[PDB]
Amino acid sequence: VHLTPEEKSAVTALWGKVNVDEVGGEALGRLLVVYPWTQRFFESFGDLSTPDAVMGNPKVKAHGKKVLGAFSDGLAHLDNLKGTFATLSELHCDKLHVDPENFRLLGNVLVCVLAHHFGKEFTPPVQAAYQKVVAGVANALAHKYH
Amino acid sequence: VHLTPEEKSAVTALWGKVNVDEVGGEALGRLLVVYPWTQRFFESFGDLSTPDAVMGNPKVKAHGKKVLGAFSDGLAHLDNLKGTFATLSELHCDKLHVDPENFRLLGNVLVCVLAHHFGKEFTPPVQAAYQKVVAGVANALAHKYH
Amino acid sequence: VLSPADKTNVKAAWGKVGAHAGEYGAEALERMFLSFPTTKTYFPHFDLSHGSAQVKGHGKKVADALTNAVAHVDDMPNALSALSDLHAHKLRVDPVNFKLLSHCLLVTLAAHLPAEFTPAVHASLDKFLASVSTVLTSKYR
Amino acid sequence: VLSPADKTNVKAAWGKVGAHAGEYGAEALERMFLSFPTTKTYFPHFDLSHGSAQVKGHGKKVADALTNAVAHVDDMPNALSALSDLHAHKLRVDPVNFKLLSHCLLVTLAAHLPAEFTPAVHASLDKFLASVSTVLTSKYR
Ligand code: HEM
Ligand code: HEM
Ligand code: HEM
Ligand code: HEM
Repeated sequence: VHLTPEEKSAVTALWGKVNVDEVGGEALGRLLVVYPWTQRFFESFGDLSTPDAVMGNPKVKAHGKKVLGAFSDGLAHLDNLKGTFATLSELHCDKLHVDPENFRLLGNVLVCVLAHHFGKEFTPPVQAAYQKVVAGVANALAHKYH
Repeated sequence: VHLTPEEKSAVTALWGKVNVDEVGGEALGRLLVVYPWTQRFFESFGDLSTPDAVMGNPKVKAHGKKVLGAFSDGLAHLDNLKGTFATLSELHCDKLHVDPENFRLLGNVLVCVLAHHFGKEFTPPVQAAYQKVVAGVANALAHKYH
Repeated sequence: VLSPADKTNVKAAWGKVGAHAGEYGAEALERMFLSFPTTKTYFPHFDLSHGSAQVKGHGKKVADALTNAVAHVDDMPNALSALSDLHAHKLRVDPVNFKLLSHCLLVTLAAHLPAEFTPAVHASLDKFLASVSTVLTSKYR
Repeated sequence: VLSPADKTNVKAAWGKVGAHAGEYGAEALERMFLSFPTTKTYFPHFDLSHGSAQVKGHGKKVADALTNAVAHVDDMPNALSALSDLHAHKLRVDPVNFKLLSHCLLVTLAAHLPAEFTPAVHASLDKFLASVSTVLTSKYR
């Protein structure tokens, strides 16, 4: 999306330090705990009654890594988020029936997790670039809904 | 704004029947009555304390006509809303300091007014077209904010 | 909070709806499904074609729930308790969707009640639907 | 509604904030102005440059109102009635903006309090900021 070069490169450099497996697990887990209604898509994952059960759930963890893996591969296509996520947008709509507002919630949770991990390094300008990224991904994921 | 040609003809068809002067005063007036916090921009307009004071205020009616006149003009440029509204976007941001959420609220109120005026003629499909149009105008008016 | 004047306006406007409630509920849903297609994600099991029986049936249910709230306007959290539980624990509809249905209900009332949908009434109905939405979303977390 | 566990969680987190409240308030504002530029429309009278003193001073006031809220967590409407009136009748900030500052405050807290910002505490803090927001916009209409 409308990303400044200093912004594009702030995103990229930070992302190179991210452990996708850990962040993925943490982002999805936090989504389920903070906004409990998002659990509606994951009844088959098992016990999600408490935060500890959610955060320790291996299916939550593995799904988080999958989701962030796809997000990660999308950061190499910032000039074409729409085409990169098109088939995923269709699947989310036609097969999974996921309200796109969930993509927005995950984005903001993701931004909180990055702040939690990187502390001082996640400065106000770095946040603003990631907010643009997460909204761009959300919008690309919702683009094929009908 | 992605509009099918049949959506574009419904929009234009209906708009042909609108008295922009009258619908402009009704829409602006209802915005200030339903969402009273929007009165923060109009303190020089005088008395806005009751619904009849707002709806019949000659300044509200004149301002409504001005807003809707510019909106009309945009309906002739649906393929270039951003360009059409660029100088107004700048003005609303830098001089008037208007939170763009106000444009979304006005759009929704305009849709209620159209429904009020046209009754059954404002069918679900026609509404749907108008919702894409008001969102597109709101988005264009917000596009120069920084 | 609803004011005495709000309550009067809502009872009056809903009074005129009368025995049209069901029809208006179904129309409000169709408007929502076409104007805001993401809302369709919550009804994958319905036939959503124009005039669908599932849509009419659901319209009546929504409409009856609103009629109940109006009948109990001074005690809505208790009158809607069961529905509040259902949305929070089973249906789990994202809160943003309530604003979308509310708007479509207002458009529907405007389209059918030209004499009664004055600025004051519009204002009170919008506040009323926001209060219903709040109650229905109150137990989400 | 805030559960007993939420209040405890919010009191503990805010307790560690301690003498940094004002610095965090200012930082949350800066993050909001940068991430969500439309919010700058409410502060056309401020110098919004990095480190300007108006943001600092304002960050202190916001942080102290939050401290007061945490201390009056069981009686919020009353403790914040004055700020509620101020926002509803003078400032008239659109309700959508409260969500934006709340998010930025959470990011600020996650940034400075890594051991305390557990998933359960993240949940409680988001509920708390939502309740504060609700209180501050309760008299708008
Ligand atoms: C960053 C945003 C997201 C991206 C990039 C992403 C990506 C993916 C991918 C790559 C898959 C695998 C699909 C396949 O096997 O072909 C998937 C599955 C799925 N996603 Fe997402 N996703 C996102 C957000 C969400 C959110 C927020 C939810 C709901 C809260 C959700 C619900 C699902 C569900 C229910 C599945 C199917 C899992 C299963 O097979 O049991 N997704 N997602
Ligand atoms: C469809 C969206 C809108 C359009 C097309 C529009 C258009 C216009 C136009 C053509 C002007 C006059 C410009 C000038 O004086 O040079 C104007 C002024 C103004 N607009 Fe907007 N407007 C819209 C929405 C709104 C909204 C929703 C609000 C606030 C609730 C707002 C607040 C104002 C204010 C305060 C002025 C200046 C009034 C004065 O002269 O004192 N506008 N607008
Ligand atoms: C004005 C606000 C609303 C009210 C009064 C309302 C009321 C109701 C009622 C009375 C039922 C039937 C439950 C029963 O069978 O006893 C229901 C079910 C349902 N509602 Fe809500 N609702 C509201 C908003 C929404 C929203 C915005 C959505 C999502 C877009 C939604 C999605 C559903 C779904 C999916 C069901 C289950 C339908 C089925 O499987 O038969 N509702 N609601
Ligand atoms: C967490 C929610 C918020 C709280 C607790 C809060 C608290 C406060 C406080 C304590 C004051 C100072 C009143 C005085 O000087 O005595 C104030 C003023 C103000 N607030 Fe709110 N605020 C919140 C959210 C917001 C939002 C989201 C905005 C708009 C983006 C906003 C805009 C303002 C403005 C423009 C002033 C006047 C500042 C000045 O002119 O000095 N506030 N707020």
